[PDB]
Amino acid sequence: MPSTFFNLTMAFSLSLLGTLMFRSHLMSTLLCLEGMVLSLFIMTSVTSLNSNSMSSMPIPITILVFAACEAAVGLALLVKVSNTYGTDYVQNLNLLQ
Amino acid sequence: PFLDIQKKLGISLDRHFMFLSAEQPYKNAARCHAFEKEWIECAHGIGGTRAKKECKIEFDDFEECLLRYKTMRRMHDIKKQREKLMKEGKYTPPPHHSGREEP
Amino acid sequence: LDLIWLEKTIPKSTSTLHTNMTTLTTNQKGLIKLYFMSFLINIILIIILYSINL
Amino acid sequence: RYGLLAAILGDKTTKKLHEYSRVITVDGNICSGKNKLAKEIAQQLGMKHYPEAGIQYSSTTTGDGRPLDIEFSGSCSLEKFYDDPKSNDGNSYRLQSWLYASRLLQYADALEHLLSTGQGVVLERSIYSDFVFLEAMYNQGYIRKQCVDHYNEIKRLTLPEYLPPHAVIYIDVPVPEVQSRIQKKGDPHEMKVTSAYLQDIENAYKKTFLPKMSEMCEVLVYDSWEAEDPTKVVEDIEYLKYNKGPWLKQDDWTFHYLRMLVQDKTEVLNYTTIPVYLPEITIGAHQGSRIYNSFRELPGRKYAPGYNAEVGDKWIWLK
Amino acid sequence: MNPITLAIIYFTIFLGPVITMSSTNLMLMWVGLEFSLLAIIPMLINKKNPRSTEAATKYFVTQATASMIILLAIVLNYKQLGTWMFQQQTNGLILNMTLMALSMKLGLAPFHFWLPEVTQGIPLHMGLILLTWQKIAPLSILIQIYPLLNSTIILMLAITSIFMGAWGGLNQTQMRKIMAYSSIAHMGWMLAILPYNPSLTLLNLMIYIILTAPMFMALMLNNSMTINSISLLWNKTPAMLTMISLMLLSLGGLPPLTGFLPKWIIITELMKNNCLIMATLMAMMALLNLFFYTRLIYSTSLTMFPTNNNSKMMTHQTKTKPNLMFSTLAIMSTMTLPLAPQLI
Amino acid sequence: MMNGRPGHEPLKFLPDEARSLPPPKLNDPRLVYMGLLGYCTGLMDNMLRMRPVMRAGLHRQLLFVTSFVFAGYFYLKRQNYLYAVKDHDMFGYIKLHPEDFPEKEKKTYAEILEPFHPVR
Amino acid sequence: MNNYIFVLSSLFLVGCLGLALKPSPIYGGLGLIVSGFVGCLMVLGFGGSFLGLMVFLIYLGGMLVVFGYTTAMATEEYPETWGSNWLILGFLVLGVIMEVFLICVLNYYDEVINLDGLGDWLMYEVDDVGVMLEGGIGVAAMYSCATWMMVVAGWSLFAGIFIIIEITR
Amino acid sequence: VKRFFESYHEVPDGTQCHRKTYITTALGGICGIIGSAYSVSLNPADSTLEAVARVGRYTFTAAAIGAMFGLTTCVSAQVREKPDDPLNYFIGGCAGGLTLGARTHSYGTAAMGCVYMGTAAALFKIGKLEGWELFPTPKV
Ligand SMILES: Nc1ncnc2c1ncn2[C@@H]1O[C@H](COP(=O)(O)OP(=O)(O)O)[C@@H](O)[C@H]1O
Repeated sequence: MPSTFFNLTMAFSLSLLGTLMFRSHLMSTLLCLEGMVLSLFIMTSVTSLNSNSMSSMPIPITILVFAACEAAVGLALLVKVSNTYGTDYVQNLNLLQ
Repeated sequence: PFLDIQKKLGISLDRHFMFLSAEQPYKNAARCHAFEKEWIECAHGIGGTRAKKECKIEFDDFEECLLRYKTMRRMHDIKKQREKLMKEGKYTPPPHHSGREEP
Repeated sequence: LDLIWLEKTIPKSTSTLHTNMTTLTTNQKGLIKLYFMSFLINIILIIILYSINL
Repeated sequence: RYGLLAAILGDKTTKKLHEYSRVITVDGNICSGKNKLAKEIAQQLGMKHYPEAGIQYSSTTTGDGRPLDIEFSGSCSLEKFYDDPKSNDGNSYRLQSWLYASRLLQYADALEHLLSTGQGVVLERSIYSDFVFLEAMYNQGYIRKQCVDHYNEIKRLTLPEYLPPHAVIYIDVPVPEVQSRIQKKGDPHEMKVTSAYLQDIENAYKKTFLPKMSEMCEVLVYDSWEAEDPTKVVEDIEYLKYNKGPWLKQDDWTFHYLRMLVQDKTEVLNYTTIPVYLPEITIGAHQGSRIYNSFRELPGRKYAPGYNAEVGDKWIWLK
Repeated sequence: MNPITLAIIYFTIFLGPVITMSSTNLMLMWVGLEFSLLAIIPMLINKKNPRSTEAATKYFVTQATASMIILLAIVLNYKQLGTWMFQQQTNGLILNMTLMALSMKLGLAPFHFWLPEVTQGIPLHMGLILLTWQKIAPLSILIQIYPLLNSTIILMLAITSIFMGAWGGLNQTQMRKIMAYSSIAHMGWMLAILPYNPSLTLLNLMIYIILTAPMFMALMLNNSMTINSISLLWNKTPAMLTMISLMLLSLGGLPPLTGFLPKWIIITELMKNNCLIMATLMAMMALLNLFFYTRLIYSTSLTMFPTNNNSKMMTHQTKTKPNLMFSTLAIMSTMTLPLAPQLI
Repeated sequence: MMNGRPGHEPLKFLPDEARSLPPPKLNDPRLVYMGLLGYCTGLMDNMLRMRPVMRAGLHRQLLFVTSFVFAGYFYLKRQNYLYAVKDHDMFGYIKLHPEDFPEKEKKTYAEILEPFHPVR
Repeated sequence: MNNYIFVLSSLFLVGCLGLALKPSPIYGGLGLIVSGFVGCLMVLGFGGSFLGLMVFLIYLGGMLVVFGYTTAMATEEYPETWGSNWLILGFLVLGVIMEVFLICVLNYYDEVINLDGLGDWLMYEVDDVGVMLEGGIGVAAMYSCATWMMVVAGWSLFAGIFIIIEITR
Repeated sequence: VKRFFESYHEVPDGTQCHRKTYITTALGGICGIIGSAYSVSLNPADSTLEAVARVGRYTFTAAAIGAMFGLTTCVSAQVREKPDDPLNYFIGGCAGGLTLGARTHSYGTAAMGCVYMGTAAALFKIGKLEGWELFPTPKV
C-alpha cells in the first residue's frame, strides 16, 4: 500500500486529467469519470481491508451505489444530447455562449 | 455539525462509526485501536487548538501504528546493510531461518 | 485641461480600462473542453501554491 | 383557483371529456358566411360559439366588457385598414398584431372552457388561420418584410404551446364571389377591399392553411352551398374520427399544465409583448405612459377586480 | 410531471442539502452532495429545449467531477487518520482539494464558467434553486471545516470571484446571467470571511438569499430574461418598479439599505484580522457591481423605455399576483439596516 | 466562535439561562421598528397586487404588523442572550487569564510630553 | 509473487492511462473492464472477497455492460477518427515505458517504494485464530448496525428511477 | 525553488541589481506562461504553432516588463542613492507600464500602464517598508 496506494492515486489523477480535457465524444468523459470511481472504490476497500476496519466496509459499496445512479443520470443526459444533435460530440454543446 | 439535528433528536445514525475504535462487528478489534483511544480520550474537553500541540505524543504514535512508516524505514535500512554486508560475505543467514518449528 | 485632459485621464480612462477587461474575460467560446481545461490549469496552480508554500 | 392541488384531487380534464368536447375553427375569406355556419355547428353539437376576435375581443372579455376607446384598445382600425392601405402610421400592421393578440386571448379562453367545462368550442378563425391576412398584406404593399418577420416571431414563440384545432371546417367561396358579397353589404370601407387582397387571402388558405393543418388535424372544406346547410356539415363533424393530431398524447397530467397556462392570460400573451422594437408596434414612452394612466384610471380598473369601489365593489377592507 | 415524481425529486433536492448539514461523517456529507446533483438534473430539463440539454450536461459534468474530487479527499483522509472526517492533523493538500472541489460546486472564481451558462438555459424558477438552495449544501461543508482551510487560497478565490463576477456582469444583458454573475461575486465575499469568522458567512448568505429570491420572482412576475424586457416593467406592473430599484442597489453595497451590512461587517472583520490589503481591493471592485446594477436601474425605473401596443392588451387582463413572499422578503431585505446589531 | 462553548445547547433557540436576562420591553424601539417594517410589507403587498393600498386587507395588515412583532420579541430575546453570553465569556477570560490583560497605568498629562507641532 | 500487488496496481494505472487518452468510446470501455478486473484482483489480494467480487458483479458485467450498451446506440461510430486509436495506443505504450523508468527514479529517492520491502506489506495484521473476520460481515452492518448507509442508498435508487425516467422522458 | 524569489527582498534594494533583474524577469515570465495558458485554453488558437507563438509573445512581454521593472528600480535606487524609497519603485513600475505599452504598440496603454503599474509597485515598496501583511492567517 505505501506504493500500491500511489499507483491507485495517480490512476485517479490520470483519470482526473482525462475528465478535464475533453475531446469529441462525451461518452469518453463519462467513461473516464467512472475510472475514478473504480480507483476510489479500490483505494477505500484497500485501506479499510488493511486497517481491519470492518465498520467501514459499508462505505466502499455506498460509494458504488451512489456512483452508479450518478452515472445513470449522466448517460440519460448523453442519450438526450444525441437525440437533439445526433451525436454526443461536445462541440455541439455551445449554445449557451 | 452545521445543523445538529442528530444530537437534538438524540439519534446517532452517523456517529457510531467514524473512527477505527468504534464498535467493530463481532468485536473484532481494529488495528491501532490501542492508540486512537489514547488519542481521543486525551483530546476530549480540550479543543483542537490544544489537541494539536500537547496531545502530539498520541498522534505521533497513532500516525505510526497505522502508516507504520518508521518501521518500514528501520526495516528497509536494516536490509540495506544486510545487503552490503552480505556482499562482503559477512552475513550468512542462520539456520534459525530454517529451524524447528514451534507448535 | 477641463473637458478632454481631465476627463480622458480620470473619468474616461477608468471607463475604458474596465470595458476592455470585460471584453477579454467574457469573450468565451462556450465549448466545454476549453472551459474545463481551465479547471485543469487551476488545479495545477493551486497544487503548486500549496507545494511551494508547503 | 385551479392548480396542482385541485388537479391532485380530481379536477382532471380527461375525466371531463366527451364525444363533442372538441375545437372546431371554421375559416373562410372576407365573407364566407362562416359565422352562420359556426353558430349552427356549435349549437347542433351543443358547443360554445366564440365570436370572431376583433380589435375589442379583450375589453369585452375584461372588466365592464364595454367597448374600450380606440387608443385604449391599441388604436387599431380595420376601417382605416381598407381606406388607407400602406399607411404612413401603419395602422394595418398594428391592426393585424392586435388581432393576433385578440385570437390568442380567444383561443386561450376557448381552451380554458374546453378543459374546465368539458364543452367543445367553435372559434371561427384562429391563430392558426391568421397568417393568411399577413401573407396577402406582404404580397401587397400593405406590410414590409420585417413587419412579416415580427409577426412570424410572435407566432413561433406563442402558437406551438397551445394544442392544434381538432378539425378545421372550411368554406371556399371564391374571390369573385366574395367581392360580390362584400359589395352587396353596406360597409363603406369593407367594400374598398382590393380584389387582389381577397385572392391572396384565399390562396394562403388553400396553398398554405388547409394542407398544413390537414396532416395535424381533420380538415372539412365545404363550398358555399354546403355551408348554408350546417346540418350537412354537422354530420361530417360527427363522422369525424379525430384519429390523427397531437391531441392524442394529452394525458391528464399533461393537460393540467396547459390548463394552468390558459388560466393565466398574462402569460398567454407574454410573448406578444416581446421587446422587439419595430416602429409600428412601439407605443412610445410619453404616449404609452399617458394611455396607461388613462386606461388604469377607468372605473373598476384602477384596482384589481373586486377591489375598486367605483363600480360597486364592497368588503375591500377585509378582502 | 407526475405529481409523485415531483415529490420524489423535490424531496431529494431537499434531503440533499439537509443530510449534508446534519451529518458529521463526511461520507454522509458527500452523498448529501450527490443526492443534490441527481435531484437538480431532472428539473433543469423540464422544457427539454435544445438549450436545456446543454445546460444539464454541463452542470452534471462539472458537478460530477467535483463530487469525485471531494470523495477522493475523504478517501485520502481515511488513510491519514482512520477517521472519516477532517481533523487538525489533516495534510494541507487534503483540505485544499476540498476547497477547490467545493469551490467548483459552488462555482467560485476560476471555476465560474459553468454557472453563468447553466443559469442561462434554465427557467427563472429553477434558476433560483440552482443559485440559492444548492449553495447551502457545499457552504455547510466548508463552514464546518473552516478552522482547517487555507487563508491564502480562499482569499484568492474570493478576490478572483469578486472580479470575475463584476467584470462578467458589466457586459451581460441577459438577466439570468447578470444574476449568475452577481451570485459569483457575493459568493466570493462569503468565502473571504470563512477562515476568519464563519458566522458572517451565514449572514452574507442569508442576506443574499433574502435579496436574490425577491429579485428573481420579480424577473419572472413578467418572465423577462432581457433588460429591455424588464424595462417595460413600468407598463406591465408599475408598483414593483420602486422595490426592484432598491433591491438591486441593495444587492450592491450602497449604505442606507440592508445590503451594506454584509460588506460592512465582512470589511470590519477582515480589518480586525488585518487584511486591509485584500479587503480594500474587494470593496473597490464591489463598486463595479453597482455600476451594472444601476445601468439596469436606469432602463427599468429612472428612465421609461418605449413599449409595444400589444402591451396595452396585457394590462387589460388581471395580472396574476406576486406571492406574498415577495413583499416580506423585499422589505426585510431593502430595509432592515436599522436592526443590524441583532442580525450579526 | 461562540459555538463549542461548554454546555452549548446543540439545537435550542434560547437556553433557559436566558431567563436570567431582562425581557425585551414590548415597545423597545426595535420591536416597534419591526412593527413598522411589517406594516410596510403589508402595504407593499397591497400595492404590488393592485389593491387600495391602505384600505384593503385590514385583516392582513394586522397579521403583518403582528407577525413581525411577534417574531421580534422572541428573536430579540435571543440575540440579547447571545450578546450577554459574549460578555460572560469575555469578562471571565479577562480574569482567568489576568496577566495577559494587565491594568496598565496611565500617567497624568503633566508627566507625559506630547510633541507640539505648530500650525503656523 | 511478492510483487503480485505492485504489478496488478501497475497494470491498473495503465488501464486508466488508456481511458484517459480517450480512445474510441467502446475500446475505452474495454479499457475500463480490463482495469476493472485488475482492480478486483487487487481488492481480492488484500483479503477482501465480497468487496472484490461485488466489483465484478455490479461493475464489470453490471455497470459497464450498460456503458457499452449506451455506447452502442448514442455515441455514434467514432467514425473517421479511428486512426488515432493507433496513435493513442502508441502514446499509451510509450507512457507506460516512461513510467517504468519513472518509478525507478522515484525508487531512487529512498527518503514508500520499499523496493526490498515488497511483499512485506500487502497485509499488516490478521486475527490468526479468528473465525468471523471475513470481508462482508462488515458489509452487512448496513442492515443492522449501520442502516443509515442503506436508507440513504435505498433512497438514491428509488429516486433514481423517478429521476432517470423524468430526464429520459 | 522558492528560496530563490525571496532572495530578491533579502539583499538591500539598489544593490545586486543583477539578481534583482533576474528574479523580476522570472516572475514576469512565469506570469507570462500562466497568462498565455489561460489565453490558449480559453479563446483557443487556430494552429498549434499560432498558439505556441502566443505563449511566446505573452511570455516575453511579461518577462520584459519584469526586467525593466527590476532594472529601473534597482538602478534608480543606486543612482538616487535612496536605498529604500517608494518612488524608486514607481519609476520602475512606470517603466514596466511603458514596456507593456510598446509591446502592445500603444502610447495610451503606456499612459494607463505607467501610472497604474507604477503606483502598484510603489505600494509594494511601502508594503514591505511598513510591514503590511497580505493573505494574513486568522488571528482575530
Ligand atoms: N388579420 C386580419 N387582417 C385584416 N383584416 C381582418 C383580419 N382578420 C379579420 N379581418 C377582417 O374582419 C372582417 C370580418 O370577418 P368575417 O367574419 O369574415 O366577415 P363577416 O363578419 O362579414 O362574415 C373581414 O372583412 C376581414 O377582412
